[PDB]
Amino acid sequence: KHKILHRLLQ
Amino acid sequence: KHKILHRLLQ
Amino acid sequence: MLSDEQMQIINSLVEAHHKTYDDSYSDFVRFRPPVRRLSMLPHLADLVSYSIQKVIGFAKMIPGFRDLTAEDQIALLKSSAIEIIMLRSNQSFSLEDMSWSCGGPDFKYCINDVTKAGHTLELLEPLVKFQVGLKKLKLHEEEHVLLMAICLLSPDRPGVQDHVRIEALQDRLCDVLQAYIRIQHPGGRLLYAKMIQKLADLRSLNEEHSKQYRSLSFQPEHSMQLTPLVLEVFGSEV
Amino acid sequence: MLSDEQMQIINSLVEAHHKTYDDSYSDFVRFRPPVRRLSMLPHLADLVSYSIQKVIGFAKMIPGFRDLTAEDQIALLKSSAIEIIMLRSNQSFSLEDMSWSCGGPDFKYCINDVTKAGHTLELLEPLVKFQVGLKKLKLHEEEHVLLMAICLLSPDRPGVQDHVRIEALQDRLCDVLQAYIRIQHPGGRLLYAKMIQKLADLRSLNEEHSKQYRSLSFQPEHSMQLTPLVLEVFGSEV
Ligand SMILES: C=C1/C(=C\C=C2/CCC[C@]3(C)[C@@H](C(CCCC(C)(C)O)CCCC(C)(C)O)CC[C@@H]23)C[C@@H](O)C[C@@H]1O
Ligand SMILES: C=C1/C(=C\C=C2/CCC[C@]3(C)[C@@H](C(CCCC(C)(C)O)CCCC(C)(C)O)CC[C@@H]23)C[C@@H](O)C[C@@H]1O
Repeated sequence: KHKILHRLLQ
Repeated sequence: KHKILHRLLQ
Repeated sequence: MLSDEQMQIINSLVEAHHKTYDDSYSDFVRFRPPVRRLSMLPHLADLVSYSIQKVIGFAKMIPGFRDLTAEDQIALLKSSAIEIIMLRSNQSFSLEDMSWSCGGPDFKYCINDVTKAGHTLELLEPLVKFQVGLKKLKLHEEEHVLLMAICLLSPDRPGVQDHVRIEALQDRLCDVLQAYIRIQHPGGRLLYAKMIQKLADLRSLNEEHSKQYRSLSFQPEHSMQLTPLVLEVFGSEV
Repeated sequence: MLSDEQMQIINSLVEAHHKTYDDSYSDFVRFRPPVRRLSMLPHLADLVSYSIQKVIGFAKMIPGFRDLTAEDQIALLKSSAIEIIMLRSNQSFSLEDMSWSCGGPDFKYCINDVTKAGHTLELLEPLVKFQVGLKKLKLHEEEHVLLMAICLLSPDRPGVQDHVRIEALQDRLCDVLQAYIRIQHPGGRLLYAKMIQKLADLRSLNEEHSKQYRSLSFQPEHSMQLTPLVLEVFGSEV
């Protein structure tokens, strides 16, 4: 998972 | 999944 | 005239609705406030999430539904939720200003607002059309609550198992609705057929939402604005 | 006296902080409103979720962090997020009334409130103790921002890979902090050691939160109140 974090990390 | 729904359905 | 069992169904549905629908919309102040990149998303996501919980509450009280397998219950909710949302929302809809009036400026929802929640005008149009048409049917509270339960018990839903028992329950409900309009609704020879029609218009609206939502859903910067319940009900995890 | 590279680090951190921390707390009105079964949960969940995004923003600007593997970045964030939250929150903490003062009555957070978000007094106590002690160190903005970056780059975090490079980056930061206090902070011979101490107190607070959160997290009626970002950062999916 970690879709959100990956996105927020650009 | 569907943990929430299962709970809301009592 | 109606029977005792049918009349006991009307009571249960009407009571369930009253118990899960507030005409004063006082709970809306607990949602993340509206803001006119999808600035309405946070607020509408909360409005929808709140409503699911309410549809669940109403559903649990539909005679026969409680006895279905947990899976079928879930299956019916997942596929009809948005449709039930649109149906009950008609109560707040106003032909006067073509909007869902739930409060002052803040809780009055214009077609424009749903756009700031990731929805185009092209598909926002049929919703208004559906709302307007449905409003014009001046349904009695007993017919509005029946139609919602009919919708919910549509055997034609992806994921359903005992579709024969769902089919049967829905038919019992369809009976009460036809009888009721016959006996109690002066001037409604076409009403029934008109109402059944609405169920099909909902199907399209449903399919349309599914696409819009899927897009939104896949962009993490957006799905992070949604709530766990929404993500679950509209999610596609088998 | 400091060098050019070290001084360029101070600037970057101070700027990153200013860019991710509002002393007026004006965004708090966009959160679901507070309510004094875990009535504060909805609001605090939003406060925490908002803060993660801010810690991410600050992190992205820590010299050296951007060059770490996406995985290590994620690994450091997941395990330190709550600690960074507690550190930055000190700015809003008040020894005067033992609370985080962010607004009128609504945004003033008492120990009591965190309880209505599923947290006992037993563990809420050490947090206040940590807040009070840390406040008493009258840190300069340059030391407060350094300590946060130190904390974030702790090589001792479950899930980390290149712990040697994390270890090195953290040491470079620890240098600037020691030098800075030496040159620029009149009267701080013990300060450094005191600050390093705080990092260990955070570890406990962290572990404690993990337990509390796990419990909350496992009850669906509660996790449904949290946000996708919180569920993700504090979630345990490898
Ligand atoms: C909820 C209720 C109310 C209004 C309904 C609305 C107005 C805002 C936008 C909604 C919620 C429509 C949206 C769904 C948006 C959700 C999401 C997750 C952002 O994809 C439309 C999608 C349908 C079309 C066909 C337009 O694409 C469906 C019904 C519309 C208020 C009150 O009556 C309670 C009721 O209970
Ligand atoms: C956020 C910020 C602020 C305050 C911090 C608070 C007050 C409310 C409760 C918090 C958020 C503590 C909570 C975590 C609650 C979250 C959850 C998901 C419900 O488990 C405590 C857990 C720690 C102990 C040890 C008490 O169990 C940690 C820091 C506390 C305001 C502003 O300074 C920005 C800052 O950025």
